[PDB]
Amino acid sequence: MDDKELIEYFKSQMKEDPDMASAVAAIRTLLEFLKRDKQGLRANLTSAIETLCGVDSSVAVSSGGELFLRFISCKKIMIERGELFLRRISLSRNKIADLCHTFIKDGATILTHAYSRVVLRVLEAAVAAKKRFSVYVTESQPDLSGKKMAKALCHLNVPVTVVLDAAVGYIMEKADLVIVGAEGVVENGGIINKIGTNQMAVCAKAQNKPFYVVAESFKFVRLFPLNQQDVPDKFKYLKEEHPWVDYTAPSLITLLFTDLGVLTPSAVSDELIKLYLAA
Amino acid sequence: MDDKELIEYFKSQMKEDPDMASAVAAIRTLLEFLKRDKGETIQGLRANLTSAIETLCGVDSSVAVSSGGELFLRFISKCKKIMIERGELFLRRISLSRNKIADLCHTFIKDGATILTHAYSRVVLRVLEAAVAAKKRFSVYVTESQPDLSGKKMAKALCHLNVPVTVVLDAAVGYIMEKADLVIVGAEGVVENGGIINKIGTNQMAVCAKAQNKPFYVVAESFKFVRLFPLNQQDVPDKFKYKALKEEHPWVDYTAPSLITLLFTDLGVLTPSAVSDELIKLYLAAA
Amino acid sequence: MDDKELIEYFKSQMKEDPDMASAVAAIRTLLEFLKRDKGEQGLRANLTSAIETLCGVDSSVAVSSGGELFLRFISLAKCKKIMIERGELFLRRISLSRNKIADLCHTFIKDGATILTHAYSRVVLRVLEAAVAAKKRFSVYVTESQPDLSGKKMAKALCHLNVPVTVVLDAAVGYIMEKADLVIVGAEGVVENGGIINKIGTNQMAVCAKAQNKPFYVVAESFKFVRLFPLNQQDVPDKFKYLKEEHPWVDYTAPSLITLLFTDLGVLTPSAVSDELIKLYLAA
Amino acid sequence: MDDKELIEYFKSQMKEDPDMASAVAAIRTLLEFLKRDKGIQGLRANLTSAIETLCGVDSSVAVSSGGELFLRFISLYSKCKKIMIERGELFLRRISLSRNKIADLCHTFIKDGATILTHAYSRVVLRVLEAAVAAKKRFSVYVTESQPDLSGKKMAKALCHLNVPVTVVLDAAVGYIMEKADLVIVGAEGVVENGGIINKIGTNQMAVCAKAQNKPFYVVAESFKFVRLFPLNQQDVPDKFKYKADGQDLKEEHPWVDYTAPSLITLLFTDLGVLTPSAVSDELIKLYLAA
Ligand SMILES: [Cl-]
Repeated sequence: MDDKELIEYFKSQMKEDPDMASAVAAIRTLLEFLKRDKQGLRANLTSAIETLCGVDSSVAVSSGGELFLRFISCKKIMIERGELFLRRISLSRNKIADLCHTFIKDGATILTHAYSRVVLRVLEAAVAAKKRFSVYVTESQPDLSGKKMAKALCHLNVPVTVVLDAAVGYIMEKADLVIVGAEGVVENGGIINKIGTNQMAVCAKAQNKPFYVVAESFKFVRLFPLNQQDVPDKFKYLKEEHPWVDYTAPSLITLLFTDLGVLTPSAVSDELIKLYLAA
Repeated sequence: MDDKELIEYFKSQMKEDPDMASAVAAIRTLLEFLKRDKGETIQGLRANLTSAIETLCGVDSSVAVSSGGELFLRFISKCKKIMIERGELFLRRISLSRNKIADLCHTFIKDGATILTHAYSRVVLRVLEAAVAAKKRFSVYVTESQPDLSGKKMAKALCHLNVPVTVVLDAAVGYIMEKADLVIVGAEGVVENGGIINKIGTNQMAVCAKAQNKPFYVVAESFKFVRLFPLNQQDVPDKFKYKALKEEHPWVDYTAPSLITLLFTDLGVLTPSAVSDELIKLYLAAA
Repeated sequence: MDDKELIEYFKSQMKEDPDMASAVAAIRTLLEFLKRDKGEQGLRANLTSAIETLCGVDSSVAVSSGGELFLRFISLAKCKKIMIERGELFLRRISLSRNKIADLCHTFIKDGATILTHAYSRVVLRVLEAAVAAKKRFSVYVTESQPDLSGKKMAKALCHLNVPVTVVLDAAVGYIMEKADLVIVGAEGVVENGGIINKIGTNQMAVCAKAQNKPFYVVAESFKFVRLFPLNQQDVPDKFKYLKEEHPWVDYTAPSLITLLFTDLGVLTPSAVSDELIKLYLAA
Repeated sequence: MDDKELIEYFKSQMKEDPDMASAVAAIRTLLEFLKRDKGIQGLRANLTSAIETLCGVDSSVAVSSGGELFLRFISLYSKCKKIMIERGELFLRRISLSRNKIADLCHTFIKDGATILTHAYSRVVLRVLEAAVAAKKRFSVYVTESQPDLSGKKMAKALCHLNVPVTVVLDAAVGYIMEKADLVIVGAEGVVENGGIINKIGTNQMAVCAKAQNKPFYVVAESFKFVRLFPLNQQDVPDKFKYKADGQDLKEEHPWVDYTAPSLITLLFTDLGVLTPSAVSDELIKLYLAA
């Protein structure tokens, strides 16, 4: 392969299935790349392509890519362990759905932000459990991905209501819990997500509503932010500011439903070590 | 409805369905008895004559029949009463228990895991069903469980879900333990200290799993939470046991909380030590 | 003799005399094999071990350890065929083992004790008799021991001595353990690390006795010391062990689950067996 | 030794040393009774039992829990060789260590400059606060006078004689005063299986008010006070523990103790360690089985 063929197999892998995590698409592309040819001679040939996939700022593409590489270790066994990794990361969503939909009381009113493939999967699991619940979702500027989310939920016949980003503090009082996804989960158990998440978390804590995060383990990223500035620019981009993500501290999170299990923010560091040192 | 009717009604509830739990069949019978108790009159006597029947049903040594029965009468605080509204709301909820537990627990059965269980358990059965429905691949070892051999019945039920299963002697438990990844067991009752009262042979299976670091999981409904705190076997009421050249034949033994890893309930996953807080909330439900 | 006779002789040793250990019954048929066998040389040494395996009819571990020990200590030498006199010697010595043991044990069974046992054991019966008839009052608990219910058989034997005895289900060992003072058990075989192979169910009884701090004592003859070094159930040879069903006749109990072993060689803690075993196998 | 003797020996022990836990005074006289008892083994048993209950003439849960635990730990020609007395003294030697272990564990949680609120008189809380002055910590106390025996006042002097600032307040001013406190430290007459506690009437009220203002509620108590009860409400505390203790119009209400559920308690400081209410059931099993 090469640059032309990478930014392809990848970019279209996502077209054939827009339900697929940005990260999985990429890992899928690498695994494909290893299925190319003519030792460490190739090991550098790969690293040179994750950066290439820097054609998508996603924290996940970065961290998942790193994890995929670390999992690998003539070069057959590498295309094997890599397949055993892909097959594994694509089981995360079912796991997160099983684990989390259980925390949704029947008759609950849930508040979410923007669009999340995993959250959606969680709510589907809940209807499949015969749970009756309502949903409020932010419209989420500037791409209005919350309206997208509302549409998807409407098709699963879930009563959903779209409110303005500015109305979270206002609507909070009538919600029982908050469930949002993540772009990445940092070392301290906090999360990086679509701009607006932080405010929702702050507002939920003020009224004592549990704040749940659902995200795959491959989004575990090696960063320890102390505030909004410690979040690398590459992941978020005196008259106008436009960050796509913001950071939400562990103190503002109740639990994180991950494929590694249900976790408190502080328990994340232990899991993140076991994850990166897998084998 | 009189005593004759009750015992008949209760027995035909399980009749029309062997897969029903004893406490649920018993709770439904209190609901009918309640309904068919217009002959009564004072809101007090309904609640009073209703206690008289629990005992009648007590003709089922089962622990759950007591706790389910007690919990039922509790969830219910003139001649015209809305108690029945609560009694049906109560029935409506304990009927979701077994299933909440199955989709709560199956997620924890890893692929290729070998599971060890004891005798026959309706809850454990629903759990495994959810696991094959989840497309998971596992195998099972189950004690034949003397003296009624319910383990063999359990095994056949599993065989009909196409789950690979092997029946082994109650004595082969410590032997087979090394080839199991985890242990899943049901319960006749969940005690205040997070421990459990179950079919004889459970205690030693737990001790054995403990010595090999094998996780030990209990899956049980909340109506099985009972107001007892035993320190050893002797502390278990005979009403539930049937015991302590002679012979002894206790039908149940006691498993301490130090021997249980997690309990999977309709109230969520619990560690043994957290059972006491949930039992409180559960018994003071009405408030 | 010939295969036929061999087995027929063996089976008719324990049948008319169950009192006798399989191992001992095996060397007896072996003395006769040898005796009744005339006309050789190495032929003898080979035809004799090539039929000792035949006595495998008894998947019993003792037949194997016994046969070897017996064979090893008579081979030291048709005048050389006076191995027979060593065989009578050996068979004469091993027939004192039960007794040295029942003696090394009268001290540990204290007046008023409650003993928990598993299945049937001739050596255990002996020890308790040498204790009761020896002015001691105790009561016993024994597992019925599926599948041949040999536990009930043991019970009856204990009743005949008017010792109070209660039979419980194998499933009730962890239930009855709190009311036991100690457990005494026999062994089909003592392995090189001080552990033991015994009737299925023995293992879990030891694990429970240990969690409740109850001393676990094994009572067995030195001719049961076998050359095997298992670390788990999987290491025990199938040859001794025998919708699916698994029916292992015996299981292994690691040495850390054993307090003391009483043998004709003296009372031993599990970590002493290995050295004894060798100091035993290597005897002139 | 007959009943009159027991009682006098028991009250002497308490007059001898007023800082001695009531339960400690009790097992001591049980030990003395066991030493004199000139009566077979079975006798000795119900004898050292049909007196422990006689000591029950101090309707305190502790005296009951202590005795029970003592008989348990002590229990097991043969006659005389009773190694019971030896075990007895050993048990006695360990429980007398407890109070200090609590002092050490707890004072660590008293932030310098903190205002602590207490209820009635508690010997262990007194020891905890001494362990605090010793650690060079500066704090101030607020304590309820505690009707009807006004034991809170006596607590205030003890503290005054230790030089710690202390203010006495009416039992009715706890909700009012809560505002000024940083935390609540109260003792216990008994710790029940669910982690809750039985203590001087007025305790529950303080814990409920503490929780409402998110003030940490700490309990300091020796493990011989772990009792086998699982109360669900006030009516569940046996009457022998709340009455005779220390027409139309009725003062018919003079309970000496009340119950404080596990959800109103933050931490229990024990010789067995710093435990959260849920962890109590496992320690109570270990305590009662250890033997
Ligand atoms: Cl998906």
